[PDB]
Amino acid sequence: MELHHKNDIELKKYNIGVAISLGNKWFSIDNIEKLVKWSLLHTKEYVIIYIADSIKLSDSHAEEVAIRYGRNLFIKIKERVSLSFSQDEQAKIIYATWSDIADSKYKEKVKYLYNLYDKNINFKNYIENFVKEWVSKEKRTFNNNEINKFGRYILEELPELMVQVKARGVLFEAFVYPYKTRITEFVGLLQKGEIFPEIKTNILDNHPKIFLEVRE
Repeated sequence: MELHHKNDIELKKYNIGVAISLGNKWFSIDNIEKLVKWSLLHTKEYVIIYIADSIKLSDSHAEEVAIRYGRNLFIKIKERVSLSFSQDEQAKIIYATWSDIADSKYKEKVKYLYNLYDKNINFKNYIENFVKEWVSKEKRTFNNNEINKFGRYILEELPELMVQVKARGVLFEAFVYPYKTRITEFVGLLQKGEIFPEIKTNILDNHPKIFLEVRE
């Protein structure tokens, strides 16, 4: 389990976030645990564990995920960690729920995306196509009202992937993830302003989240 400048991680200049995709088959407890091992070694100081995407007891879909499943996932993770790591390692690990991340400043960026999603048909159309591709991987089908529902849900997590955000007071500049996805490619074009440049102009600050590709 090693990372795919190069010298910045081996200079341990960044705090590392472990972005978990709930329900993704790769994110077993063992792989999560190995991602936490790697991050504790290479981090500046803290390791942040959080729920990244999710591909009605709340008006927020990420908040809904957090309370239906993210809680019990975090509990299993804490159990495993308390057996696999020493006391001094565990004090470096922060469990960040959706609420910890989606403070007032964060929600402003989401609402900007929501606004763009309704007023700008090309953004809506492009976001909608994202969902339609993910559906086609499945043996399930979805209607256009569902496809459009799930596109809004991406916008809710889109700022955390692009911008450096605090959680429980802690800015984490980098996050580990085992593979490139259509999402990480899109975020890279956004950050560079190569696609939908009004997004960069509005909700980015040239403090881009560093994506570290770490897998076995």
